[PDB]
Amino acid sequence: SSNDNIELVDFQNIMFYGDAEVGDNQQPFTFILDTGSANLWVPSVKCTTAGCLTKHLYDSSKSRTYEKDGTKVEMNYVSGTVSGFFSKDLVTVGNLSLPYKFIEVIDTNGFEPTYTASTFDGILGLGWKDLSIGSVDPIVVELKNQNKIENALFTFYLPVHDKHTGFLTIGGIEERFYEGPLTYEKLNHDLYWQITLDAHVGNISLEKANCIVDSGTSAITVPTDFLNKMLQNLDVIKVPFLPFYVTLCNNSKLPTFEFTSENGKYTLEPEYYLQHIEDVGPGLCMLNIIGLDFPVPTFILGDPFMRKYFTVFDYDNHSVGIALAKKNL
Ligand SMILES: Cc1cccc(C)c1OCC(=O)N[C@@H](Cc1ccccc1)[C@@H](O)C[C@H](CC(C)C)NC(=O)c1ccc(N)cc1
Repeated sequence: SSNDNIELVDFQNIMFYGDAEVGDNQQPFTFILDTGSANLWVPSVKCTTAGCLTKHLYDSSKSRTYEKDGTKVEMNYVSGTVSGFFSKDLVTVGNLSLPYKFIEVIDTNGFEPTYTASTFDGILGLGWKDLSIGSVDPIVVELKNQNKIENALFTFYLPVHDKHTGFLTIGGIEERFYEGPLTYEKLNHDLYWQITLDAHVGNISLEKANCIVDSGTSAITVPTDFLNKMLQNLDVIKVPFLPFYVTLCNNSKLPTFEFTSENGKYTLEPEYYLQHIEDVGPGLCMLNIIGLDFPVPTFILGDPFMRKYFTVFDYDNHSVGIALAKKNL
């Protein structure tokens, strides 16, 4: 066995976070563990924007293993931008440490008011090297190269609000987390943890849709066209301007998403994508789904999918393994 287990903390089934440390003195930070990006960044002690106010800040002068870099970086997410410079220091994830190149952030104006209203300190990417700024080798690939872990893979057992905690597990697959078979789907590219699946909901079908398995997206994203076709007559209301689709929690017309390959069929019933339950007035629910268009039809299988399905991210075999997550630990 062995394996490096990092506990995940849930925030109302919307978000979940995990802790890691930087510096030979292991200064603590709370992170978004993101399979959809490939850089680690923590706010520096030299950051004075309002966002930086409530955060755990990184002080390089307090760490002997720190190595100066200074190369300026502007980190642009779809969610916002943070800027700073590269630095090298010891990074500690679970019970493992390694020297690592990260971004020391000094300006978060372009990420406010989001950052100001966040509990996390930084973001820790878990994608492929080519998805990174600075050509940074993935943390997991490094640990493997350094013989600290059994395999160059990590798995996500997402926490379920109310029922249980989760775990980011580095180095090997633990059966304690799933039931039934674990089916692998080959990555179509070494960038995002993206695989090809046929997407189906009700009548609509999108053959060989690119699907990004993203721990960092808190919703299921659907191409707008496909989304337009499925909402016809469903008793699902869109609040204009805003990305909210609301519906009665008991709307019997709600469809099950179906993602299929010749290896497995993964579904997402209404109970997995309806947020709310006993809300404003009667039983209004919002769908944790939004429309989003990429150059080629893409689905982002974000947290709602991962909460149902245990996922394995395998660098050695360039694939994503999917299994039904055990309901409770
Ligand atoms: C939270 C949330 C809710 C609904 C929908 C979405 C999309 C979402 O997520 C918002 C978000 O920005 N998510 C990212 C992680 C994140 C989460 C919260 C706050 C900031 C970032 C990350 O998971 C996903 C994106 C790419 C996909 C949209 C294709 N990454 C980059 O932008 C990126 C940047 C630089 C790179 N070199 C590589 C990638």
